[PDB]
Order: sequence, then C-alpha cells, then structure tokens
Amino acid sequence: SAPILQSLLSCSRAAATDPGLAAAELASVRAAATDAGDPSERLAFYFADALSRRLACGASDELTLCYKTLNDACPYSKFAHLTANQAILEATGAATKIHIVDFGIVQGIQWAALLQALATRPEGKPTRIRITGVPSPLLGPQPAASLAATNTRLRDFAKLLGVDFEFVPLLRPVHELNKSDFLVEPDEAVAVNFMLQLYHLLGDSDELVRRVLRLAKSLSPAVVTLGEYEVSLNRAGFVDRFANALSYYRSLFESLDVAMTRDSPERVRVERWMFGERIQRAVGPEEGADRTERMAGSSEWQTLMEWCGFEPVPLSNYARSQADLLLWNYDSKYKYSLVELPPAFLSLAWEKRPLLTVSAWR
Amino acid sequence: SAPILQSLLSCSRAAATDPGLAAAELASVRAAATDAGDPSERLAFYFADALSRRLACGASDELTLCYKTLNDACPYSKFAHLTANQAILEATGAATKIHIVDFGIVQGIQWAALLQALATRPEGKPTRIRITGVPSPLLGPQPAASLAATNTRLRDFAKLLGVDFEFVPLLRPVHELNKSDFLVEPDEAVAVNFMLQLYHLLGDSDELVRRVLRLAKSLSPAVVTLGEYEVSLNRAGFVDRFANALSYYRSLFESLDVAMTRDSPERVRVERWMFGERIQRAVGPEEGADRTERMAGSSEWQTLMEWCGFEPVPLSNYARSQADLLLWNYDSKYKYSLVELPPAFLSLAWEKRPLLTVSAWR
Repeated sequence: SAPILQSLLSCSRAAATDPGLAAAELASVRAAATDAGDPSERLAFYFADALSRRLACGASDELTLCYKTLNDACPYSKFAHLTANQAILEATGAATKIHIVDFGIVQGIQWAALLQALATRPEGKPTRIRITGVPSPLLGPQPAASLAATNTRLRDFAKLLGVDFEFVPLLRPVHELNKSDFLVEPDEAVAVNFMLQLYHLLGDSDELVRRVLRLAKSLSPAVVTLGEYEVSLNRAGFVDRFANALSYYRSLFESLDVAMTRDSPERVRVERWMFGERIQRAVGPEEGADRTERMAGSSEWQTLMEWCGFEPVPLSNYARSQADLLLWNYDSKYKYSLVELPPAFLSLAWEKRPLLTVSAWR
Repeated sequence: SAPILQSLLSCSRAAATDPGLAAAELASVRAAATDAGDPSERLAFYFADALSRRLACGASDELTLCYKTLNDACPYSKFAHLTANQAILEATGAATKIHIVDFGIVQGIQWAALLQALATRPEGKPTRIRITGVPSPLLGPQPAASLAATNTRLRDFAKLLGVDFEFVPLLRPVHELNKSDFLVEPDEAVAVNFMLQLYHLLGDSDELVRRVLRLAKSLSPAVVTLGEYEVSLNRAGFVDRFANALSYYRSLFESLDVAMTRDSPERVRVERWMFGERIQRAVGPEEGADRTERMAGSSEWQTLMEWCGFEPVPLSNYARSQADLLLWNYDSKYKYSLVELPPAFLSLAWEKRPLLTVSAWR
C-alpha cells in the first residue's frame, strides 16, 4: 500500500479521535496529492479534499458525459447489462409475452441487446415485448428528450426483428408510483431490472428502498435483476466508511489509468464530477439523514432482498463464459476478473477486488 | 472533394500520360501533405509517397499492434466476425457435431463468440466442436507462440461451456495442403471461414485463390463465410486503381480521425505500417506478377465464388439488427451504416461508402 494512502488513512483515524488531526499531517497529504498525477495521487487529492470539507463544516451534463466516457473505457456497464440480460432470458423462456420494468433506464443499449437475444432464444421469438422505463438520475431533471430518443431508437430496432414492441416512460417520482401505474397484464411475464439504481434509495431509513422492492414484488416478476457497486458505505461509521471507500475507489482509479492517457480531459471529468462527488458524499461533512448516495455490499443487499420476500436465483451456467467473452480483448495490463460472492452473486473485479456485482432474485 | 485530393488525382492522370507529370505539381501536393495533419493531408502524404516511388522506379510486430489498435478504435473486425458467426450458426443448426475451418486465424475472439452462441442456440448445444486454424499472415513467419496461446485460451473457454472441444493448427503453406490434412469426418458439419484473408491470394493469375476455394468446396461445407475489403484493386489499370484506392482509404482515414487523437502514436502506426504499406502495394512501382496484396470488389468475388461452384446464401434475418446493435454506442460524430450489395452481401459503410463486406456461400 502506497505511503500517500497510508498517510491518508492515519489522517482519517486521527480526525475521528479526541485530540484530533494536526494541520501539518493533512497539509502533507494535500501537498503530495495531485489531480494530474498517478492513480494514488489523484485518489488522495479527492479524498483529502473531502476530509478537509468534513473538518471545516464541523450536473446532469457532467454525469451523462462521464457515464459515456466510463463505459467506453471500462467493461462495467456492459458486464452488468449482459449478465442481467442472461438472467432475464432464462427466467422468461416459457413466456410468449414479456414485460420489462426498468428502474433507472439511461440509454437503450441493455434492451437493444436483450431484444436481439430474445429474437434468437431457444423457445422462439416472443410475440410481444413491452418495456416500462423509469429514468435514471443520470439523465437529470430534464430527461424527456433523451427518453423520447431512446424510445424511437428501440422501436426502430424492434421493427428490424419483426417483433411487436412498446416502450413507455414513467416520469413521476418513484415514491409516488403504484402497481397500477405499470399496467401489467395477466398473460405476460414480468422482469424487473435495477442496474446501478437502488443504492440511490438507501438512507438513514430503509423506507424508500423497501417501498420500491415491495412495488417490484407486487408485479409478480419472473425475475428481478440487481446490479450494484460492491462497497459498504451505508451504516458503517466514518473511519470504516473512509477505509472502504478508499480501497474501492483505488481500484476504480487504477482501472481508469490503464485505459486512458494521464492528460485526458475526459478522464478528469470522470474522476472529479462522478467519482469525486461520490467521495464527497461518502466521506464529507454530511451525516445521519443528511448523508446521501449510500452504497452497500452484497451481504447487505441480500439481507434487504430476503427481508422483502425475494429468494436468490442462480445465474446461468453461461454467465461466467459470457463475462469472459466480454473481457477477451482486455490485454495483459488490465486486471479484470470474475469473482463469485455468496450465495449467488457474480462480480466484476479489479486485481481480485469485487467492484460491480450482479444477482437475480424472485 | 478536398483540393489536395483533386490535385493528387490529376497528378495520377498526368503520370499515366505521354507528356508525363511535372515535378512542380507533385511537389505542391507533397508540400501540402502531412502525416500529422487532418485525414485528407495524411492520405495525400502516403499516396504522394507511393506515386513518387512509382515514378522513381520507372513487420509482424507492427501489423499485430496495428490490428489491435484498429479493432479497438473501429467496429470493422467485430462486424465481420459477428455477421459471419450468425451465418455459421444458422447453417449448422441441424448438426450435433461441428467442425470450423478458419483460413487466416488471428486471435481467438471470433471463435470464443461463436462457442458462446452455439452453447445457447435453439437446437441445443452441440456435442462436439472442432476448430482447424490456418494462421493469418498478420501473425508473421513465427506464429507458434500466438497460436498456442489462442489454443489454450479457447480450450479453457470451452470448458466453461461444458462442450467437448478441440483446436489444431496447420502450419504448412496453404498451397501445399490437401483435403486429407483437415481430417474431416462424415458425421460433422463443416463451416469454412475466410475473414480478410482471401485477398492475399489474388494475383495476376487466379490459381492460388482457385486452389483454396476448391479445397474448401471439397470439405462439403454447410457454409463458407467471406469477409473482404470492398475496393477494386485487382485487374483495373493504374489510373482507376489509384482513384478506387484513394476513395477507399479516404473513408478509412476519416474513421480513424473521429476515433483517435491527432497526436496518437498508435494512430500513426496504423496509418503508416498498415494502410501506407497497402497503398504502396496498390499504387506503387510494382506491376503484373510483381503486384501483390490485390483487393477486389463484391461483384468480382461473386464471379469467383460462382466460378468455383458456390451459390449465395441469404444472411440472417437478424444480421442487420445484430450489426445495428454493435454500432449502438457510436455517437453522432461517427458515420457508420449498413449497406446491402447484391445479391446477398452486407457491408459496413462509412458515409454510405461500403468498406468491409460479409457474405455466405455453399
């Protein structure tokens, strides 16, 4: 472990104690840190900033560009989508009519991939596919242009498969939606998809994540797919959260380093506006009900899903191969691998540290 | 059309006439050209160089790196592989044992993709898949380390699918191989794959391309897939070849420009060692039997395939959708589209100009 990061960790520990943290210690880390240097230097830059802000207190455009950059450089979103899609395909094989509910849609590519897969599945192409999409916070407060374009794009794609298809959005806040808003029909199989979405609802209270998991369960889904960041940033106390976050973001920062140049502006946008802001939320001033954008590890998610009446579904026999296929062209300098977490999670890891975990439930 | 390119074209025309080309004209193009400027400037640089060499006469490492760069920046190889694989999957559905013959294998990714697809096909997973691979010239005169590693990688992948699998290489020159060398068995379906390979055999004479197409036919394949550069650089005379090549490479150079930075060293490697060398071969000094690395348009390929007793096979109903899916994340600055060429070719185009064409035959 790099000295700048060990010094940062001792800073967080000192900060949480009675004597407190000396300015010289934090100043030394801040001096050594750089948002333009190597991954450990950049990482310390954003963490030392957040720690400063914590001590001092006592956009939509950025994010959408960031999301696109991250997914061109890294296999995270593709891993998650394809692994979720394989679980949906297998769960819904006996159905001729399928209804997908996407809590937190960004662009349409997961569903374009799924449509292609459904068209060629063993049981034969479905006679109807409907998608109901709740826009991801990544699309901002003004998601209409983006959703309409995704709708058009998916409907044009479905025409090229010869399949009856519909897409509709739900724009009201999820906390106001009810079962009847999803317009589910008795003759269709439902799959519910939560990809990098549900962590937004974690809070001092579980009520919002409970309300939407109950809502999902009420649709009697054939399967519910969950894709989540693998880091425990919820109820743990500050010193543990700081350590958990530092290790997690160290892996993310390193995977950016192998993928993009040291001077890439796109890279800095991701590091500052996506990762840096998340770091501020996890390790910055805010606490209790004020602390937002929490994340949880896979055991905590399992506890919540089972609490809401779901049970684990094993992933496909062909989920590890599909994920290896996706990683095939990442040469030797990349450090991606797949890690199983119990009971039925599959996670994409960097240097054997799980970063993005996918699971299926019913 | 850019003035530097129109000036280049008039240069080629002057060169082929009796008066000849004036040094001032070619010097003006050479002055304006730059291997570090915009696509039309880089293009003129390599073409003006080749034209100079023509007038004056009266590696494996480079290429392998180039191939990797090109395929990380552009969808050409993925388009070709996935479209070929879909045709193989459909042709071999009724078979429980499949034997793939790959003339010109580079790395294993086409077959890893096909194995994944076969494992999930409607008819149920095959009981045995064998692959016989002839190494691509891109692997150089020393392909053993690369082939062995590909073999290992594909066999490890097949274990994760639960399918009986074998891979073997053929290292002798293709002009010495015979039907018995492929060890085909009466109970298996054979697919033969030529992806960016057969153009290497085109020559003043057709004998080498004839010999290998007859060899393929003798294996009684369920399907033969062909993927080729869409540019007529074979029997056409110099002024036509120069014009054809200039238009073709203009599209390739432009697609690199949207994908990579102007100062990328990787980009220059591709432009100089892959494209620049090909340009030298097409438009440089060599003629008649000395002219090598010819390329042909889709009509010429159809003539040759039919001459060798093959007939066109329609591509999948889901080949256009699969190709749209592959292109989904190329944003608006990219100019890729799909173009049908008769009778049954599918081509990936840049600004509506076909660049890489795939077809199936039997």
